[PDB]
Amino acid sequence: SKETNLTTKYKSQFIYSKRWKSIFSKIQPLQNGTTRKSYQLFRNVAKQI
Amino acid sequence: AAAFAAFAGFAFAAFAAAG
Amino acid sequence: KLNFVYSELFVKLIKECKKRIHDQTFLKN
Amino acid sequence: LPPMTFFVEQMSEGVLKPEGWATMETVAGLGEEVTEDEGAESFNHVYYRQMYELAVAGDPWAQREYAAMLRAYDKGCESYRASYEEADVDANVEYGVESYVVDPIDFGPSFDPEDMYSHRHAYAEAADAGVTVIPSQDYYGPEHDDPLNGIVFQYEAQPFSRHGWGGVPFDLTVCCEKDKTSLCLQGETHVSLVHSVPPFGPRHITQVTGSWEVLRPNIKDVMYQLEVDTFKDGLLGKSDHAGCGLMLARLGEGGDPRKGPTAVGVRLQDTLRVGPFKLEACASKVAVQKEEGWGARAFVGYDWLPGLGMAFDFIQERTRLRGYGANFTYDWEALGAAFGMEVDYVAASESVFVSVNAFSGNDYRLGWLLLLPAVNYFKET
Ligand SMILES: CCCCCCCCCCCC
Repeated sequence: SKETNLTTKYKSQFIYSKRWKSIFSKIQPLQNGTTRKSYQLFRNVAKQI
Repeated sequence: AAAFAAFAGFAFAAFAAAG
Repeated sequence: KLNFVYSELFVKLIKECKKRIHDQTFLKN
Repeated sequence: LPPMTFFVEQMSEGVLKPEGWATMETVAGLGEEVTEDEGAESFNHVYYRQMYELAVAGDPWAQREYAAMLRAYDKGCESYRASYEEADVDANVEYGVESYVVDPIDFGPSFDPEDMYSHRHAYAEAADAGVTVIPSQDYYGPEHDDPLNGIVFQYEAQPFSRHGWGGVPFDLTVCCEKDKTSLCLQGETHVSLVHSVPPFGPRHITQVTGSWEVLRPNIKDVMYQLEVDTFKDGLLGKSDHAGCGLMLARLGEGGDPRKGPTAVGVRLQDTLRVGPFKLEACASKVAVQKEEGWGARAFVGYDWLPGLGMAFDFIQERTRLRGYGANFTYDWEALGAAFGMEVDYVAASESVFVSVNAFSGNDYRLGWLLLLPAVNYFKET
């Protein structure tokens, strides 16, 4: 019962890759119609599966 | 019962058409 | 430039699905 | 115009499912043996359509897939052509010039010669035509002539399909009875449309049916019916098989009703699993031109007693006689026999009907079991 005096429950930290985040940030999917259509198709399939 | 049936049918049709 | 990436993913994913899930010969075997 | 009860009974059929696509066996397996499973065939359809689109766009892998599919399709078509030619040659070899004959339809026993009029129905086998022809038998026919009057044609197709992928399922049925005096023409058509597939979304299907009836000399009026039904799975859960349908019935003289009596009906259908109960429900409401009728059917099952089948029906007339009916079915195996029982209870008339069918194939023990009517039968003068 020494944790009663000191209890520091730290969790739920989410770690995000720097390289992947930068790569997907540099991608512009909405400025062009064809890119938007391809992104919509891939998003539908990925959300389904 | 008529109003409930009509409302349920309309809601179901709208929900099915939305998706 | 990474404009094409999503497309190259999509043509992959469904294709891979065709090989792994909805293949009737594999199901028969 | 038939009463609203007839329309409410027609609408409350139960849980429905529209017909899907049809798939070739040679192309799907690329020349390999395949089995049957839904979801993997509509996936092949939509997948090949999408791959054709991508190949047109310029993706090399889609081009390769479409080329392989084309090669398999061409090989299958040539194989089928060769098989047809070989079958024709074999048929010529067996019977040199004699075309194959068909067995006549057996009507049944009568005091007239049973073998008479058999030559009339014995015809040469028809070619591989798309249509299907069936004869229609009337209740009472001429004493000294065959009792077959009229004909019915049935046709099915999946047009607007490319290389056996895609298309629109379409069914047609026309019953024609034409004589020197009367004319009966009953037509029905069904069309199926698919919006999405499980891999590319939900299961969304729309079925459109249209049926018209013409009876020239007796009624001198025509009847039209058009119904559109939409089905989607997993609306409120993993699977609920939700469906909603709308029907319009018209009794106009021709084309538009032109003041003819119209009727509009709407139906809802859903199945749900709650606890130990798998309940299927279908409820509909119809309004004619101004009474309104309501109908509801439910099928209820209990997993602890799978042998019992329970069905409930509720029909309400225009405001307001409510008829409730409950039907229970059960089955068991007796000594060298099988007995099936059905109990039907109606509260409107306060009546209960019990029916027990019995089948025995080993001996006549059940026959010796029941002998009361023999004693009960009396000459009575
Ligand atoms: C083309 C858009 C997809 C949804 C179309 C729905 C048409 C049927 C709704 C009305 C009948 C209940």
